[PDB]
Amino acid sequence: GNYNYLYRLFRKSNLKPFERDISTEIYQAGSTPCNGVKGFNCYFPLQSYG
Amino acid sequence: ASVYAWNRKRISNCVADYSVLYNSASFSTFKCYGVSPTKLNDLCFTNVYA
Repeated sequence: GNYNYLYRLFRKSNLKPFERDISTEIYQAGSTPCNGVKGFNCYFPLQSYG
Repeated sequence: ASVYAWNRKRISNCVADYSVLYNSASFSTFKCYGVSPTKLNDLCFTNVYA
């Protein structure tokens, strides 16, 4: 398994053309705020291709 | 019901509030495979099999 290539699974909004997002901030996927901490409906945005 | 005789409920001719179902914290797993969880309140379907 080559897991070195990653894609942004989660983001709040669509990018501009030629826009790069490398920010490793947490995403809020539910009503509950995450406060930078993983949990229920709190996921890392970057997941790797298998 | 049991899993060999799973109960099938036909959801039709009604308006469905998926925001209450999605914002509930009692559910330990909420995984969609053909749609988006945040777009369930925006999309329309012919019927739902539960």
